[PDB]
Amino acid sequence: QLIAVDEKLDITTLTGVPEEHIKTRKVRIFVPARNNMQSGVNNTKKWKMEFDTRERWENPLMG
Amino acid sequence: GVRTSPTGEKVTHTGQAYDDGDYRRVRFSDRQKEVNENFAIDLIAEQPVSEVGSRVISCDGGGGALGHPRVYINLDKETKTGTCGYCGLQFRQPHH
Amino acid sequence: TYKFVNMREPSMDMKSVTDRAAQTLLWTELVRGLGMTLSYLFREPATINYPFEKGPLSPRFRGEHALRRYPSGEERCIACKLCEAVCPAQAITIEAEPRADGSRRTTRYDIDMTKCIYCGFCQEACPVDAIVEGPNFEFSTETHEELLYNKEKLLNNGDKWEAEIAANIQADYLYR
Amino acid sequence: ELVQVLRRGLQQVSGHGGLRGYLRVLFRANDVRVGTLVGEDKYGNKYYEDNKQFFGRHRWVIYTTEMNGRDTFWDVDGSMVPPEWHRWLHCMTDDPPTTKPPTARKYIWTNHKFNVSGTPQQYVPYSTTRKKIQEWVPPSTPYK
Amino acid sequence: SNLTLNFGPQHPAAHGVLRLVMELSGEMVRKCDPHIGLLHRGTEKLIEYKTYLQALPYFDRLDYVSMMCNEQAYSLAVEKLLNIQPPPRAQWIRVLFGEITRLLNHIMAVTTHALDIGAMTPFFWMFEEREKMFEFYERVSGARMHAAYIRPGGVHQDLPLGLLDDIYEFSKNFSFRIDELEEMLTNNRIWRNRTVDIGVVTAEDALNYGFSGVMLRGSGIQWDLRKTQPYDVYDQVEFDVPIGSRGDCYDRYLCRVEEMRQSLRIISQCLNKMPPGEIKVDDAKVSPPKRAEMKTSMESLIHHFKLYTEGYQVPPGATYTAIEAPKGEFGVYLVSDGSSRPYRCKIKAPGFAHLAGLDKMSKGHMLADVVAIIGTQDIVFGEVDR
Amino acid sequence: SRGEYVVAKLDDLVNWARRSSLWPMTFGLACCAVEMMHMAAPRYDMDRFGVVFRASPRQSDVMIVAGTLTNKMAPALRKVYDQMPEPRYVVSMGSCANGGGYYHYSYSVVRGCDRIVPVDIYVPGCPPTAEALLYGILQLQRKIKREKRLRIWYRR
Amino acid sequence: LHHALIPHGKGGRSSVSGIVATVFGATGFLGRYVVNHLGRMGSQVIVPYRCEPYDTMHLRPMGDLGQIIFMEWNGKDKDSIRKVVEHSNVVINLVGREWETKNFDFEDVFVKIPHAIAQVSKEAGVEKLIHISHLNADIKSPSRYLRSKAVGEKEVRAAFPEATIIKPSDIFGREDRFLNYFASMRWFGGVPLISLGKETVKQPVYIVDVSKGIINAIKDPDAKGKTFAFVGPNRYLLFDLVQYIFAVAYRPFLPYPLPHFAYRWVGRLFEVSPFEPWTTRDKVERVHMSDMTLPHLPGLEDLGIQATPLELKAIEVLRRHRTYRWLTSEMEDVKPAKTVNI
Amino acid sequence: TRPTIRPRNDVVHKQLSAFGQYVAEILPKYVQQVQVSCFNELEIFIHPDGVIPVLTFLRDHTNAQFKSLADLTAVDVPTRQNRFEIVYNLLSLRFNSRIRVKTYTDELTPIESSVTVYKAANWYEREIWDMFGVFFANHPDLRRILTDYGFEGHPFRKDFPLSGYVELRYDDEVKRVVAEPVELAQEFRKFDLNSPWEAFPAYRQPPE
Amino acid sequence: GTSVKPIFSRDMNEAKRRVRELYRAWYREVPNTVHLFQLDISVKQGRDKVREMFMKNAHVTDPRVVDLLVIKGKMELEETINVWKQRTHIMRFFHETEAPRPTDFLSKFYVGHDP
Ligand SMILES: CCCCCCCCCCCCCCCCC[C@@H](O)O[C@H](CO[C@H](O)CCCCCCCCCCCCCCC)COP(=O)(O)OCC[N+](C)(C)C
Ligand SMILES: NC(=O)C1=CN([C@@H]2O[C@H](COP(=O)(O)OP(=O)(O)OC[C@H]3O[C@@H](n4cnc5c(N)ncnc54)[C@H](OP(=O)(O)O)[C@@H]3O)[C@@H](O)[C@H]2O)C=CC1
Ligand code: SF4
Ligand code: SF4
Ligand code: SF4
Ligand SMILES: [Zn+2]
Repeated sequence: QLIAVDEKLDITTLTGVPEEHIKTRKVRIFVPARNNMQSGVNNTKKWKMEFDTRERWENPLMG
Repeated sequence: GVRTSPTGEKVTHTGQAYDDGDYRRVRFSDRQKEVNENFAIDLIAEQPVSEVGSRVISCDGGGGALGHPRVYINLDKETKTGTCGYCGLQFRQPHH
Repeated sequence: TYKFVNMREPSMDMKSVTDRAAQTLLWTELVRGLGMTLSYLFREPATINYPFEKGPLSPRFRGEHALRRYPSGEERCIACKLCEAVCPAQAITIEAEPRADGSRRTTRYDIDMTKCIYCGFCQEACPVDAIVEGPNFEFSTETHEELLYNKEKLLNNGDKWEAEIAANIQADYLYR
Repeated sequence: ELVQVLRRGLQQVSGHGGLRGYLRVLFRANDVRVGTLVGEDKYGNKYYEDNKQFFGRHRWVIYTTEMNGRDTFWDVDGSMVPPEWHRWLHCMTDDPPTTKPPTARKYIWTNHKFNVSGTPQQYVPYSTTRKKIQEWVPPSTPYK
Repeated sequence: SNLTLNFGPQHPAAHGVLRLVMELSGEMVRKCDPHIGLLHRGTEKLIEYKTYLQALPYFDRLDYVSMMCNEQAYSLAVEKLLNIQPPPRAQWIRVLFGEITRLLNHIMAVTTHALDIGAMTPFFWMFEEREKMFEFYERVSGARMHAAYIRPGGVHQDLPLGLLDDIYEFSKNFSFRIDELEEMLTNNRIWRNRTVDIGVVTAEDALNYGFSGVMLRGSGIQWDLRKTQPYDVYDQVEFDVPIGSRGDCYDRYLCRVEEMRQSLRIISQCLNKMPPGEIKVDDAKVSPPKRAEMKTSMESLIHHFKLYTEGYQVPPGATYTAIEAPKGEFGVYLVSDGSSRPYRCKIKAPGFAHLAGLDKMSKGHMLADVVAIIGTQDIVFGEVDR
Repeated sequence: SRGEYVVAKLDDLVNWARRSSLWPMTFGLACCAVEMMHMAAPRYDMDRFGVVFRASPRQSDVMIVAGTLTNKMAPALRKVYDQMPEPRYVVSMGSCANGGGYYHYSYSVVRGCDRIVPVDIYVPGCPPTAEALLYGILQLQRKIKREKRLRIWYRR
Repeated sequence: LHHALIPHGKGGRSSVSGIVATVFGATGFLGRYVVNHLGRMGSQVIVPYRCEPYDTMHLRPMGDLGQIIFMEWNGKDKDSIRKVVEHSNVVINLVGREWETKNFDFEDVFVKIPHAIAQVSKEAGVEKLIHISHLNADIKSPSRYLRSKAVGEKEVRAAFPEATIIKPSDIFGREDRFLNYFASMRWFGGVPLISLGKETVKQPVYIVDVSKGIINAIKDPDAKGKTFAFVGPNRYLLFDLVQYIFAVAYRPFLPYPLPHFAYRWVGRLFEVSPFEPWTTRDKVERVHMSDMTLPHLPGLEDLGIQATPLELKAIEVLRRHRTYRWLTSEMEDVKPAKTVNI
Repeated sequence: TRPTIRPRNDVVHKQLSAFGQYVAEILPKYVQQVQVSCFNELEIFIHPDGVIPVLTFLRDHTNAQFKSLADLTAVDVPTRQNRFEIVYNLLSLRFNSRIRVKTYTDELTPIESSVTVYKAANWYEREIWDMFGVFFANHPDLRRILTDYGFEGHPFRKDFPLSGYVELRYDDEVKRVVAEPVELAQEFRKFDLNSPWEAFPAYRQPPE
Repeated sequence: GTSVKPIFSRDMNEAKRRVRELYRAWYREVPNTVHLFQLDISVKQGRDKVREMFMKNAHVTDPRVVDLLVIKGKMELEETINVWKQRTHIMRFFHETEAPRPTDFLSKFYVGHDP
């Protein structure tokens, strides 16, 4: 038998992601732009979801 | 073609050398810095320019299949030699 | 087509029962095993006298990496980054720029030998036989940092092992 | 037959340069076999062959007692073999560098070096690239 | 209250990374609970980030006792998805080295089982033959175990000019080594007492519990993938399938010894019937061209570039490809989405199902019996844990 | 001096006894242990160097980390290392134990066993050959020969 | 700030903290904790060592690749000091011994070596210097240890005027000589105490608190030329403290009074050991001396450190000294000791 | 077309199509689709409520006799409302055949455990729960099998990062192994390998 | 009816009762965990940690999510009781080694770029 949950879907507590990477993250949903160097359009069919760029630094060893 | 930095550190062929105030030199204390002594730019500069009697020459780096992909060099400019894009060897037509 | 491995029953002859009883009481199979061990004791051992003797190898052997040169002394590498793209372990890091003479040459060529799986895909991908897997295998270090190779170390390895690398390549490039 | 193997042992003792040489090779290499001298190294290593031993014991090297800077009477290791004899000794080829010398190049090391780990000559990694971002330099003159 | 014991991971009989939680009444084993994942490396997720060529060495490292067989299974799956066919000489080379790999794995399994039970001597006798086969591997590829020789279009390189003779020399002598092993173990009453009627599994329980390979054939089930669903050239070689009668450790030991003999037979047949020709598919959009062509031909250079940077694309689809690996049925469920990277790769290893049934086989047995049962299942945890 | 000569001789004797009797723990994780098994095989015969495997960590002098170290296994490796009586040594065998190797970016793999235990010798390869591991073991012996415990104690 | 030293990352193992620290005496009790804290944030740590390199193995897993560099040094050689402090912006001095060897006395490890370190660091361009003294250091104490401590403290201040001086008191931890010292005298039947330990007051401090205070003083701009006292939150009588120590270890406590001269004589007898002495006359003097109270000095709470009471950390040190019967006993079962607080 | 192209087998294709029609006819209540691939593999897509019936049929019917469970696994497709896809691979020794049964579920809907039909499923289902978080109802012992103790999250999900969230190291202050937020000396270098040109015209999708 | 089937509970009341059962089991287990694992924490500290872990998911309103959370908590307790976990796993709940990340704007601005 069915129980008729009428709430908003929220699986946040089940994914095991740290709360820092849930509340302070901003995602971008977009169709990627065509690479202007080529005329092919096969990479502009699907939607992509990506995350905001964070800090990258240089390793003290090997750089 | 190694040269010495003002701090006394050997300079690599890429030109890298830590400055005087750089703490990262401490990794070379009680040890050494690895610098390759044979500089490819200086070594390729010693090769004589090859005189050929054709407008277009071919280069594969020598050794046949043991070299690089075969390419064709135009030699129509008289003020500059033709350089291989893989090997660095220089070719020219008889001038003067 | 199949065969049975353990579907044999033994004869019930009086003499056969006697042999089985003698085997049970006098341990003939165990004597046979002792005889096998004794025969092995008098054979010549297979041990080799390392390090004065070495195990056999092949020209195809994959070991410590090296960067090679043309006979003129110019580096073979042209920074196409095919080895970097093919590396299954992402163990290669490459940075390049136009050289002072305009040649297309690397400024950084790093191989993390603690990431490398020694598959040899890099030397198969390389179009100019620049990066190779050498014949050396005795290069254990005392620290982790010594196994993070940069371009200077790899060029030194090439200069050190070229006399053997070139000869190994000569014997196998017709299979490639 | 037993007297023949005893004679062979006595011949092994005699052929190493007397009792002193026999003891030296016995305590250094843990082996007293005698083979034909294939060649002598630039650094003092000697390379011997004997085709009657089985595959793996038919080629060997007696290492030098004095490599680049260290005393290798007791402390020897496989990294002391130069690359040409490295190819011969590991059975990658049947041709010794004495009969089939390698090609000469101006950039090839004229002096082989062993594994220098744990010594002041060890390799230390570093970034070979130049600085990416250049910072603004304030003027040396006062502004007011 | 029963005694609770940690068996492994640091235990000689634990095969490295097994944590067997055992509940014992005295020395009787009341319950076995295998904790695994101590060698879980997340191989499938990593494969999802590589191209099809880049994912091949993972299959080498899966079952590190049977390397060419894992390569062959992955290659067969990718070839089925690509709708290409390897050349005949490549198929004969694949079957030859698969039989050599079967010999290597069976040596390892039998000798380690004997060492666990207590017979320490045949291990040293047979690991010299293992060393010679490692030499064959290294001569053909340059690596003693992790060859990556078998590729999804054929094989990487051709055999060196003197390899077949050396393989024949090894094979004409390996039978006496098997004979010495059997003299050591087959009729020994201590060995039989340790193995007879130990870990007995019925045919129906073996089928339901997902068993395969020897674990099936020891119970009398007449099944073998090389006979029922042959893949490379196995329909052109004649060999016999050993069948057990009692379903215990002794029958499985006998089956493995006879399978070594049959692998020798197949190796002889492959040596005689090796054909000439090319070694990889003559399709430069899948297999790389030769180095001489790449340095002379524009198309060859372009295809070399694109194959070693992006890789070939595989048409969208999903396949399940299984082979008779030396440890059982080794399978790959491979899902492609039209790209040059696999969408999903699920690895089916016989060790997973065989270890999931260790508790069933160990009922009413002692600690040493459980050691024997672990030995008889031929478990390598690289494939169990993935 | 006279005391320094005596402590030097005692140092030599102790180092020789320690390096000539190296007992590794019977400990292996993955593919590399197989090559380790080939070092005990008749061709190389590590026994002839004074090297024998012993199961109990209390009766071991060296630990060889031969294989991948996962996050699940790391506490067990640390535990069996801590129960080793001193002096003790660690040899890292292969890329996975060295720095993670082919699984360096995995979620469940420790990026190098030197994050868990201190390491004396790093043997590179995937897997290192039995000759490479033999070279590493002899290098560890040469390192043990170089240690000066009583000389340093006498100069305190 | 020399761009190569600009902090980067989230303060983890692979981050850059901007600290290049030469830690003298890093192979000691406090040195391991200091190096651990420095390597946690991703600092370049330079370890000068004079012992056998084996005795430094435990310091190797404490930093990322290349972040811990071990160099040999000699205490009496200033060239070695210059070599090890040339490229550092912080120098920490943790050199010290609780006994005098035939090569180094109390004024060699507490006056000469600290002064040489401070002078070479000042002339090598080092920006920050951290020097560890004792809380009870003064030039008129019966203990030569503390007199040398005070002389060396003032000499270090003279050589490096903007140095940070930290004066802890009886650090307790897993590898200490405070709790372990009192727990180990159970093997002598009774516990000898001067005047039954009823006229001595101790204020021990947690080792982690001291290491955190040192790390915080490194990155505190205002702590350039100040002097800190690192003491615990509670002051105990010596008798009560030892009784609590034996109660946590679950050992029978049989104290007895011993006159000062007899205890000094047993200390002199134990001093003859060519190895590390079990106890010395100086150790006896320091054990039975009350802790000074210096309220005018800044403390741990001025560096943001809340001192951890002994009650929450005594079990982690004293559980090793229990027998199998009492090995699993919990922490709150031992009835915390009486405190002489104000 | 002979040398480099994999040959076809129409007989097996016809047999598999006939048996797929047979199975669809016998079980109309649960069977939603039947397919045969170009390399002769039979696939049956069923409603999630038919896991126990269909499998039982395929194991016990005289004409099916799919006695062996070769493999059971899940596939994560985030773009679908029912995120997870459950795949059963079965082998019939009597008829020398292989079949595949596929169903679907999401993060909150349990799937009925098939341990009663196949014992081999017991671990596989556990693995699915460990790697994807799909709950199996009426499982005799459902717990983590592959991941570390106390591991949070399900790694085989597509939104789970490759290197995870935490990493392990030994800490000497606490004298034990500790977990910290993950930090990488070298970040994994993502490669954009897809070509901007179509490869297979036969699989082109309508342009909406 | 939204066409959703339950795991165990049909409404929030049954889910709450299951939560209370799991909480009781954890509260009873805490002293045994402290004794067996030889932890240097008090029973009160462990019980407060259990309370914090339970309150971290106090905002859930879906009975299915509460059911899955209770199932995961039951597996965690079963891991703890059978000594499958080690002291390291149990002490990972406390983050003793991790340096506390400041939460106010100025400290975040001083240390770096992360919000
Ligand atoms: C009295 C009870 C306590 C002491 C017990 C002593 C028992 C007898 C002593 C044992 C004698 C053996 C020691 C010397 C053997 C070394 C052999 C030689 O080859 O060593 C070389 C170097 O010599 C050693 O360094 C010297 C070790 C001992 C130095 C002097 C001995 C001092 C003995 C004094 C004992 C008195 C104590 C009294 C206590 C009351 C280097 O060899 P090495 O290369 O590595 O190994 C071979 C590998 N190969 C193949 C590459 C060659
Ligand atoms: N522990 C305590 O109760 C408190 C400590 N004190 C002070 O705190 C400092 C560190 O304390 P702690 O860690 O416990 O002391 P330790 O005895 O544990 O370690 C002393 C360190 O100093 C080095 N060292 C000692 N003597 C010399 C020397 N002659 N030459 C070179 N190095 C030497 C040691 O190196 P090596 O291992 O090679 O000998 C060692 O690394 C010390 O200066 C001490 O005086 C302050 C109040 C009390
Ligand atoms: S051998 Fe393989 S893993 Fe190593 S650098 Fe080359 S491609 Fe990468
Ligand atoms: S080594 Fe070869 S493949 Fe790699 S960048 Fe250089 S030329 Fe290209
Ligand atoms: S280094 Fe290679 S062979 Fe060794 S355990 Fe890791 S993957 Fe296996
Ligand atoms: Zn050219």
